[PDB]
Amino acid sequence: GLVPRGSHMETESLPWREYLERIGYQGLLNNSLECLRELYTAHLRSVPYEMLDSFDGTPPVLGHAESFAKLVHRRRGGNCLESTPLFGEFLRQAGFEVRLVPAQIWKVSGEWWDAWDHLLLIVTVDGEDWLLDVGFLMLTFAEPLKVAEGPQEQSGWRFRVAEEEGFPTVSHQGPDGTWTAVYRYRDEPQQRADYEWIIDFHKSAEDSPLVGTLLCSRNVPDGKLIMIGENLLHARNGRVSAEFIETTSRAEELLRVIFAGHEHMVESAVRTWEKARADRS
Ligand SMILES: CCCCC/C=C/C(=O)SCCNC(C)=O
Repeated sequence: GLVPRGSHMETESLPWREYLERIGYQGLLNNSLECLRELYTAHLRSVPYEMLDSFDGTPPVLGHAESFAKLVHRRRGGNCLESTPLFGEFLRQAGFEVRLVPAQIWKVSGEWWDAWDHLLLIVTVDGEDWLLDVGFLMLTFAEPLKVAEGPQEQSGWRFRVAEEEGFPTVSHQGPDGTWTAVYRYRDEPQQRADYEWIIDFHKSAEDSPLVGTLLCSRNVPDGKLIMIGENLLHARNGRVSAEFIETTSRAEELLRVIFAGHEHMVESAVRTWEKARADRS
């Protein structure tokens, strides 16, 4: 084009009308908390988490205009580098007070991932801070999480923010009653230049989890469907259940739900599921 890439001019004339169409929000906007809640739900329900293009090791491009093109025009899915900053930029231009902050994810094994490679939004409405995450693979909060003390109930799950070992830590209350971390964050506002390093980290990583694997998920009302390789986690109204996917037929049934409304991604996703299952046998 004639408008240089990365310029404030490029990101300022992005057609947000088409973005709200992409995430299925055909209403009026104001800056109330109720509008924030509906935008967040719309994005979570409309955009699946998918890392398909990086199965290669091919990195994402980071521009707002490039995320916008992939997500809005090609109607691809999202993740923490391609969805969350763009959503934060849209909210900024719609008048919300928004801050992008880095996070570190808690492994199922029971430890932190080595890098602080997640991103989160904090939105300030009427002098309260609200957490937002539109780029997370597994189970997190589907309504904005108040940065305040004590359990917060959502869809039969209990979430909380609490200061643990010096960091605000988002946890989830398990079936027993014990709490498990989802991730911790730092209140350190990020720009593109501050989280760029993440691409190099996974490029130069031995065995990055976002390369050579199948990772996708979809919020549904009251839960989420998460596919990790040959496993499916179905979170529904305070319960999670697990199923081992045995046949490509079965994986394709499930990928059609996860990618409902995104039928153009199913073949690629089914190919990736087979190529990933093979490459661990
Ligand atoms: C350059 C190819 C790979 C893309 C780089 C990573 C992107 C992300 O989405 S980083 C969040 C990853 N999640 C955990 C637990 O590490």
